[PDB]
Amino acid sequence: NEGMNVKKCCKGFCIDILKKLSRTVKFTYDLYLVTNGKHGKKVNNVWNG
Repeated sequence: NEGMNVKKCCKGFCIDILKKLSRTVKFTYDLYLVTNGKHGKKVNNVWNG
């Protein structure tokens, strides 16, 4: 279970909201992609996703 760091493009309503937030707060942003899960649930008292 070893991958890489391939660079892609993420677009959508959430991306537009994040861009507006960055423009208003005037601070930059670095965004990742979740690989462990989709949303995350408490399993073995450990949060994932």
